[PDB]
Amino acid sequence: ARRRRAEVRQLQPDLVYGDVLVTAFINKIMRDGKKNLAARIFYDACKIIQEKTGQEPLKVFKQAVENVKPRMEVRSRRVGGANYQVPMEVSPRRQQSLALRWLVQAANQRPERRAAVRIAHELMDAAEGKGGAVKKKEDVERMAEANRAYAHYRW
Amino acid sequence: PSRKAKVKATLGEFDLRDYRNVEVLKRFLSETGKILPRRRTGLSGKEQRILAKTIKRARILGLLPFTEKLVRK
Amino acid sequence: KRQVASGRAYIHASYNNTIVTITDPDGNPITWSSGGVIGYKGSRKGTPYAAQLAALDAAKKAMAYGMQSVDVIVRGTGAGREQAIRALQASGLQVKSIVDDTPVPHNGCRPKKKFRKAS
RNA sequence: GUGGGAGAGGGUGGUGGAAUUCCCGGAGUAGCGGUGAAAUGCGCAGAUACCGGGAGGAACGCCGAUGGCGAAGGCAGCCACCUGGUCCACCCGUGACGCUGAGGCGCGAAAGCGUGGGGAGCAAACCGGAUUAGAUACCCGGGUAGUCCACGCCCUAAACGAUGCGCGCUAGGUCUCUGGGUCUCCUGGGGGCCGAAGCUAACGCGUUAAGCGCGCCGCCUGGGGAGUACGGCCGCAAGGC
Ligand SMILES: [Mg+2]
Ligand SMILES: [Mg+2]
Ligand SMILES: [Mg+2]
Ligand SMILES: [Mg+2]
Ligand SMILES: [Mg+2]
Ligand SMILES: [Mg+2]
Ligand SMILES: [Mg+2]
Ligand SMILES: [Mg+2]
Ligand SMILES: [Mg+2]
Ligand SMILES: [Mg+2]
Ligand SMILES: [Mg+2]
Ligand SMILES: [Mg+2]
Ligand SMILES: [Mg+2]
Ligand SMILES: [Mg+2]
Ligand SMILES: [Mg+2]
Ligand SMILES: [Mg+2]
Ligand SMILES: [Mg+2]
Ligand SMILES: [Mg+2]
Ligand SMILES: [Mg+2]
Ligand SMILES: [Mg+2]
Ligand SMILES: [Mg+2]
Ligand SMILES: [Mg+2]
Ligand SMILES: [Mg+2]
Ligand SMILES: [Mg+2]
Repeated sequence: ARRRRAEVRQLQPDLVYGDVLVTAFINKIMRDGKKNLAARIFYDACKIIQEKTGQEPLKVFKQAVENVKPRMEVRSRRVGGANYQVPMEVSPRRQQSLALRWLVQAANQRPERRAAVRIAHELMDAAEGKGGAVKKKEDVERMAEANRAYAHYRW
Repeated sequence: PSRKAKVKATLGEFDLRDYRNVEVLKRFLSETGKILPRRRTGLSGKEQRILAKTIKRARILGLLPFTEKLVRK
Repeated sequence: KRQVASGRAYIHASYNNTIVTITDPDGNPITWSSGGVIGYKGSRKGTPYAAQLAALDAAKKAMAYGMQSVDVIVRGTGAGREQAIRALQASGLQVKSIVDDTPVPHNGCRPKKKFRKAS
């Protein structure tokens, strides 16, 4: 993107919830372009956050993402052969991208054999405030801070 | 920029050679005891050149400072 | 231990580290701090953060002696120096005033090669 | 000659404040310093940072310039004395007394040399730390000669405007320093830039000529060997011509 600032490709709302965030999350799950099995997995996951939670899945989902979002991250920047870990703010766009990506990531590291379980349980522990996804989020924010010293390389 | 005013126009006539006239003299130093440049003293090559020796005289006599502390920052 | 209330905060900025020295009303040091005093060991004592941490360490340590306001006196030109100032401003201690007093010769000793070639 | 003028022009004595270092006192504590990172190093025998006093050497911030002075080298904190050059006005005095200048004599930055003194900071050599393939370097910590004064010597240089000195002649514009005048400008001396004619291989130069001319000196004659060898003169030497 050297010419002009790329377009935030607009996504179509969720058929079942009418949400664009859900689709996004669905897309991160999808692999080899199998949106069906992708969409499926997600929904079964919502149904599981039911048989186990008296709260609406979408409620869970939303809150899960909100917790896995990093507000500070490290980005490299050379300055004399040695490139320092410069801590800077994370834009909402990436803040969201990173969260969803991390959710599906952590979720798939889980032991439960079934896909939707792994995703529901991750979404669940997500809103809870625990789980591998939220972990990465925290290890990251720890990286910043641990580098406040170099904060003066804002840009 | 020096859009302020000229130390010369900001007062009347005076004996530039008078090294004891602390009043008018101190009027030619900066916040710091430094000798103001012509862009600001509004003097002339020749005039400004005498101010120089006058101020320096008063300084040794202990009437004008060689330096001041920058208040603020 | 000897409650001094008001005093002097000296910031000694530089390209290699910052160091603040709180003193009583007439130059005598109550407490001091620096980029080294804190955790930073080398290249970052100069860092502006280090300046902040140090200035704040000076604050606390100085506040214990029951101090609550000082005049700041900055010396030197260095990375993180205004941060020390901002620090002390937020340190709790009331920053009564600020004054740069960095020394400059009227041309005395031949500078080291590192600082020569000037005009 | 008379009357005026500007100047870091030179010599001698004195003197001021800023900073560094060291020492003394106070207060204070764990590092400071240094770097791309670091380390050598310094610090609990108390450093760094901070306040007070003292000692000493060297340099002279702002003013400061496009500035000024000098034949060049070069010259700026302030005061005094001693001394050089120079510009303008008046048109007063002498009456071609002029120009140039082989050799001569004098001056001549830095480094270097001799005797004595001085020595704060800086720093060839050197002692170390780091970098690197190595690092007899560049960076970092130290450090002697020296850098400072006196007296004597050396005489070199990109000692440059890479442009010898003097005189007369050939559009102007604009900025500037210093003087005189009838002073929104005229006239004189100096510093810059642009540009008439003209010059130039070109770049450029152009009333501060590299233009147009006269006078005198110096110097060049393809590159390397070579600023060497030899000889001579000079120097304590290094070396110089
Ligand atoms: Mg792109
Ligand atoms: Mg006559
Ligand atoms: Mg006659
Ligand atoms: Mg002659
Ligand atoms: Mg000589
Ligand atoms: Mg010498
Ligand atoms: Mg000698
Ligand atoms: Mg000697
Ligand atoms: Mg040294
Ligand atoms: Mg070495
Ligand atoms: Mg060295
Ligand atoms: Mg000649
Ligand atoms: Mg002109
Ligand atoms: Mg006039
Ligand atoms: Mg002229
Ligand atoms: Mg003129
Ligand atoms: Mg022509
Ligand atoms: Mg010709
Ligand atoms: Mg051509
Ligand atoms: Mg021209
Ligand atoms: Mg030949
Ligand atoms: Mg031949
Ligand atoms: Mg030779
Ligand atoms: Mg001989």
